[PDB]
Parts: sequence; structure tokens; C-alpha cells
Amino acid sequence: YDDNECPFCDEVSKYEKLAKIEVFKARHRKTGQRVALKKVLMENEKEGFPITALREIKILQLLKHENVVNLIEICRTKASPKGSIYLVFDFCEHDLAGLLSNVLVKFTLSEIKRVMQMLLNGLFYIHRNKILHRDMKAANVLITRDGVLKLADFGLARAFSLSQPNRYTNRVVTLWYRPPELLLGERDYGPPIDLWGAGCIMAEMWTRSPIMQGNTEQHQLALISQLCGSITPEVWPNVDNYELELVKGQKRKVKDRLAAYVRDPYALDLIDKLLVLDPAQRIDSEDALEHDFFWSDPMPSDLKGM
Amino acid sequence: NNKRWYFTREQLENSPSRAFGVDPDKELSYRQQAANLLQDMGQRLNVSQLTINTAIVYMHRFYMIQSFTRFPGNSVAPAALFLAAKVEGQPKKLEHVIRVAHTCLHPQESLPDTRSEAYLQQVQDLVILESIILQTLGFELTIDHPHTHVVKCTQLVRASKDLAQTSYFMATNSLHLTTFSLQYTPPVVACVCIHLACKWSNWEIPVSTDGKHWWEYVDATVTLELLDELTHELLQILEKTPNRLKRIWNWR
Ligand SMILES: CCC(CC)c1cc(N[C@H]2CC[C@H](N)C2)n2nccc2n1
Repeated sequence: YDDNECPFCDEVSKYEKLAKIEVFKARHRKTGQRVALKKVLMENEKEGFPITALREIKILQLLKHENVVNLIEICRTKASPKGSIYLVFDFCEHDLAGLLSNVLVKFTLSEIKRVMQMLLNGLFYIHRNKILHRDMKAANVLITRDGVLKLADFGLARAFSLSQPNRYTNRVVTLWYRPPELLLGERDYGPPIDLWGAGCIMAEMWTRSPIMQGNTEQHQLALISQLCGSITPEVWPNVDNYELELVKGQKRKVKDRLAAYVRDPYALDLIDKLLVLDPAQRIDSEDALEHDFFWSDPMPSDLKGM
Repeated sequence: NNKRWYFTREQLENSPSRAFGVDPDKELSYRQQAANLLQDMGQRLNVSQLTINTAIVYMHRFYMIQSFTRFPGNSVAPAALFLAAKVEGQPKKLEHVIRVAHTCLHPQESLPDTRSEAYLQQVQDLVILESIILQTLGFELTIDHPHTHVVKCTQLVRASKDLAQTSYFMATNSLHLTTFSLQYTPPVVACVCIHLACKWSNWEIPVSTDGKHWWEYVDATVTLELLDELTHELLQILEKTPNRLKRIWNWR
């Protein structure tokens, strides 16, 4: 019936809803701190409390790090006369997609470098705990008032551990930011699907534009096959253990196409090391973090887009 | 914190079950009984022992907040499983958990119709309590168990097929028969389980050549005063638990 007894669950109404990003902005009615609240659950959910929730909830609790959005707590509603259960996050001023689409806020290479260092370290941490993100897009990169980069939408995030051949989720990520392995239906993949995404998001700092917009899945495969060339056992050893399709007679042009918008020699390379077909030949986070785009002048600077 | 779900002996004395007129010893029996159900139910569902243990921990924490007069052992346990299943990644259909729950508790009675309001309610009650136990625990669902620390520790002190799996069994039983889950940390519990398993399997482990005893490598907050205090508590309750020690008793 009721419970009227709960020490570690809060009532959400302590936070005061303002506006929606079911994701609200909010403020605590005593401390006056800004938070974001995320509703859950539905009539669709006809098999106990959502497990997908419990996955996300459990992940957010596990992940605590500079550049990974914080779950403050999970507050709950009262008996039905808002409703359900809410996930409380430290509010993050701006996302990345909004700052790019926004023509005003323009960054220095100095400011652009740091952004990445926060992200890739962010990825480093989450992968370190054996949790894939599986949804790398510009809108999922949050940034604070101080200028602290965070990551969002760990709804899709899954715990991983490669033992035998394992069976991971097939169609994940946004289709634009989706990588090759996934577009052939790879179901035993690992972190560097994200590290791909990061590359798409990195270039998107300059292009200010989703760099690949494949409507069909082979339209996606086509736009990428312009970049990497033909899909070869040459470039990707044993690419022919899966998948005829199209556009397997191209030639490469990673840097040269987007070169006019980077200008930086060091950066062009970093993009191209993330944007490879083979995941075994797709630069890991550490390799990038220790790369000499991060240790070159002008060096990374703190955010102050204003 | 790391001391929220941990308690003194007098903290256990003044549990919610007490203030609703239920004895200290009677409560333990209310608890011990929830495990046996969780265990039996768990076996019929083919879920892990882990899942079953994790289900027992939720209930052990749960009745530190709620009272058994308020919520029955039998109404909570199928929820604690259904959840623990999903938590530990062996999700069971809600229909499935209800079948089992029913035939356990009501063996003669064949299950009601799946259309009847009877069933559809005993459906809801479960969904209800799942939500309630999430709130009670504050969605703190990840459980470290004393087994993890044993399995490592046994290898790291080359234990036999015997002493190792005996030690594992002691831990499994340190959840059913006692409130060691609520008082002491998993690593401490692990040592108790091995220290008894040794005295029982008549094999006191050699100390390392440094000079540190074996238990010092598992958790440094441990001492022989404490192990010999606790192992005795657990041995006794096992002595009382019928044909329990027979499962680990050597007939040769
Ligand atoms: C895709 C946006 C996701 C939705 C889950 C988001 C957005 C914000 N903040 C917004 C405010 C305005 C900018 N679009 C970023 N926050 N803040 C904490 C958590 C969180 N999550």
C-alpha cells in the first residue's frame, strides 16, 4: 500500500523544477544548487522496475571521475495523486553540440586542445572500469560553468568483459557517429568504437558540423568508404570474415578533405589515428593522451568560451 | 559512507522488528527463514548462488529499516530475488518467479487462474515490493560478498579442493544463519569462514616466513581474538542447524 519509511531515498520535491532539457532543470530549495532531474519508468515497462534503468543507475554509481557526469542521488515521487523515479545530476551549463551550432561561441586551438584531453581521459576512466558508452555524439559531451567536461546518456552504456566469443548489442550509437565494425554487425567489439566517435566529435570542433550524415546504413558505409578507401583485408586484416554491398573501389582522403578547416599539422594526425577502419589499428585513449598534440604549443588551456 | 549498512550489536537489538513486539531471537528466525525460501526459490529458477546470496543481503539490510510485522518474510523474499536476479544479470520473468513462489509456499494449492484478479494482484504485490526495496536500500544494489575474498585467499595460500570449498560453504551459510552481513565487512567475514574451515578441516594454515599470519594479508583490521570470538558464534549456530554440519562432515 504505502511505506512511509525510507532513509536513503529522498522526495524529489526538495528540488524545484524549472524547465526541460523527461529531463528537467532544477534547483534545491535550501542550498540553491542547480541540478538536472531525469524521470524513468512507463506503462510499456510491464516486467518489474526497468532493468535498463538498473543498468544505468548501477553504472552511474560506479563511475566517479572528473569528466564523467555525477549522479547525486535517486529521489522518488509520492503515492500517485509528479510520478515514478528521478535521477539527479549536477547540472552542466552547456553541451558541445550547442556551442558548435552556436556561431558566437568560438574557441582557441589552446581551448580546443584541453576539451579533448578531458574527454579522452573521461573515456579512459569508463573503459578502465569495463563499461562501454555506445553513444558518442556531440550532444552527449556536457561542459560546466567552470569548464569541466562531462559525458551523458549512459542509458546505452553496457558493462563489458571479453571467456570465449561473446555477444554484445548490435545496433548501438547514433547512425552518424556509428563506426565501421558496427555497420558490419560486429557483436564482439570493445572501447575503440567510442574512440572512433571521439574522432568524429573532435573534427566537429572545427567543421562545426556532423561530418557524416548517412541516411541509409549503406549510405553511412558509403560516406566512410570515401575516407578509408575500399574495405580490404589489406587495411583491415580479415575483413572478409563478415560481409558484398557497395563502394569497395575507393581511395583514401582523411586529412586532405578537412585540412582546410584544421590548419594544425599535429591535430590532423590525431584525427586520422582515431578514424581508422581496423579497431586493432584505431588509436586507444592512452596513445592519444600521450600523443604530441597534447604536448605541443600552444598547449591546452582552461575553458572560458563566454 | 562505508559504514551506513553496518551496525553494533545494540543497533541490531533495537531493530524495527523489536519495537513492533518481536523478540531478538524470534527475529533471527524470521530472518533465517527468509534465506531458506530465497535459497529454495532460487534453486527452482536456476539462478546463481550469488544471486541468491545477493537476495539474502537485500533482505538482511531491508529488515533493518522495516519490520516483519509490517512486511512478511514471504512477501519480501520473491521481490528480493526478482530484483537480485535483474541486478546480477540473470533476469527472471515475473510470471516465472510467481510460479515458484506459489508452489513453495502453497504446495497443495495449484496456482490460481492467470486471468483472475487473485493472480493479477499477487502480480502487483511483487512489483510493489520491488519498488519498495529499491527505496529502502536507496538503490544501493551492488553487493560485495565474502566469497570473492576467500576464493582468492585460498589459492594465495594453496588450499586443497577440500579446505577451499568448505570455506566457500561457511560463507554461504554466514548469510543464512547470521547477521555477519550487517556487522562485519566481506573480507573480515571471509577470514572467519576460513579460520573455522581450517579448525574443522583440521588444517591450521602455516604463517608466512615474514612473520605475518595468513589473515593479515586478507584484511589488516582482523585479529585472532576476533576470529576465535566469531568462528565460535558461527559454529554454534551451525551445530543447531540440522544436518547442516553433516554436509561438510568427513565420514572416512
Ligand atoms: C542531451 C542532454 C542531456 C540529457 C540527459 C543532459 C543535459 C544537461 N544540461 C543541458 C542544459 C543545456 C544544455 N543542453 C546542457 N544535463 N545536465 C546534467 C545532466 C544533463 N544531461
